[PDB]
Amino acid sequence: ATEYVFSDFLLKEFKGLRLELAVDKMVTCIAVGLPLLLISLAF
Amino acid sequence: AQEISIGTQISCFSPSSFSWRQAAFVDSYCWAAVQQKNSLQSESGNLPLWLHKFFPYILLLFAILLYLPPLFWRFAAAPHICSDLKFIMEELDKVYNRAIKAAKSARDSESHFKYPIVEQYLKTKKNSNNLIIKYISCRLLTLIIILLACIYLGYYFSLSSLSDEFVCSIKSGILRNDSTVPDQFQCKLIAVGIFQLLSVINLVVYVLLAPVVVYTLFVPFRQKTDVLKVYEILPTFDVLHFKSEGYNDLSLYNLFLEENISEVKSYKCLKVLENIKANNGEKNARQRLLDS
Amino acid sequence: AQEISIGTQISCFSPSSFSWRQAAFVDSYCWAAVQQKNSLQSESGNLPLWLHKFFPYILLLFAILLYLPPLFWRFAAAPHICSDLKFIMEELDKVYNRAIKAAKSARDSESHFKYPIVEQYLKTKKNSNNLIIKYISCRLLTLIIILLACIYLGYYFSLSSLSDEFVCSIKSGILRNDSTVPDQFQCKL
Amino acid sequence: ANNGEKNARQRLLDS
Repeated sequence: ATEYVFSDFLLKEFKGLRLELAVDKMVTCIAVGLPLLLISLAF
Repeated sequence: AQEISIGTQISCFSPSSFSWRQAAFVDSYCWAAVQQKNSLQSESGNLPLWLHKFFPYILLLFAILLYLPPLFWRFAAAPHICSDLKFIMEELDKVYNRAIKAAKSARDSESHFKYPIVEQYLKTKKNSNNLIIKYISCRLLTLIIILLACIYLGYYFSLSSLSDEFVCSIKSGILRNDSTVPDQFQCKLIAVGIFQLLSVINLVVYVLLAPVVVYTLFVPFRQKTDVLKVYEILPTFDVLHFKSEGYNDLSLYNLFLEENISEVKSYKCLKVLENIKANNGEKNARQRLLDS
Repeated sequence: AQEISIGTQISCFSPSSFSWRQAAFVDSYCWAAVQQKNSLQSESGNLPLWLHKFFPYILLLFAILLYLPPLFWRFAAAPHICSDLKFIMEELDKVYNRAIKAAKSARDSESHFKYPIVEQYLKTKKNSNNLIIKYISCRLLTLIIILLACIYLGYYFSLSSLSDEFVCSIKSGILRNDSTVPDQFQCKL
Repeated sequence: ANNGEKNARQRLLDS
């Protein structure tokens, strides 16, 4: 006698899509950023 | 801004027989003859002087290794809580909104229950959940690096007894039979008197952030009493009991709600019934302007 | 913009027997021999000269410690008043708007009252409320730092009697038996 | 903060 208990999970509703993986983004930021963070101290 | 450079780092008292570019040789020999050779002769405990040579090199490496927890946090646990707090906002606005569309009429194989989604989504992250090990892996690495810099810069503040004055000598692979060269050139590090200040200023805030990381290491004992107790007056659901203590996301999400429950537009309208009854931009800008 | 640097910070009167890079050694020795050694010899009250060495370092630290109250205020009390002033704006526009939709007709367990929400939301923050201790913790830290800099820079204005001229000496771990070096180099900040 | 940081660090190393 509700007509409503369906409706809470009835409704269905992409710039928030990521492109790369998680740890692949880290091993690019570390393997490129750390040499350029130390060489810029040498300059 | 003090212009750290070898002309303002080390200065050695060459004799007046030495011209230019011999006094700048002893200035440049003893700046590289502190880096782990047998011609150092510091004579006060035979002590290491490598720390004065690259103290701001190290103090940049601690700025990176204190930014690695909140960076990895933003890549791991933020897109698994931004898409999940946005889901708990919308279902919380509805469950008040349909408790009152039925209140206008209060005067006037399928497996589904009578108990709402937010009473059970608060239970689906109490027993099988792993978004607290990605938050205690931000608090442990913050604590052990603040514990690291409290004992490095603390050791640096006691490597300033007489670690400025040292007797350098340029007698080397062809200069060992030289007559024009005195065997001992008095040098002195220059910017160490500011580095000894930059230790005890960067230490007194790190001995003050060590107890604060302790206070946020107590995830259950952080006071989060009234975060959805005000929702109890709606007769859609009876009770929303929580006694979160340990390795549960409910123990974490109840603390993430308390910052963002003010963003619920249904939150403030609930509270009126019972009482009558610059860092993402600044750390990304300071990182490139230190090296220049 | 005055280019604070050691060449324009300290200058010492080396003798003319000293060449270049010995006069720049005494320029650099006595710039670091003001930082808490036994070879200072300032002879006017034995006074501290550490303040002249890092006066703009301190006066940046007061610009940070006067920006820490309004920064923490913006992180704490602004998202608990931006979402709450936006709620008091909308309910105030309505309560006039429905006082006049009934004025067009003035000529022509549930627990609810006759008294409006803004008359009682003005009462739900009179007896159990804590957003004033996050505002008096911005006024106290602003007051005690302005009280701090009024007594530091006030002390700095009286650490300028003769705290510019000081007699530095470079007689040190091997130079104590030297003959070319005079035992007293007149410097001035 | 990686598509923007690696594109900002690439030009400020050479200067």
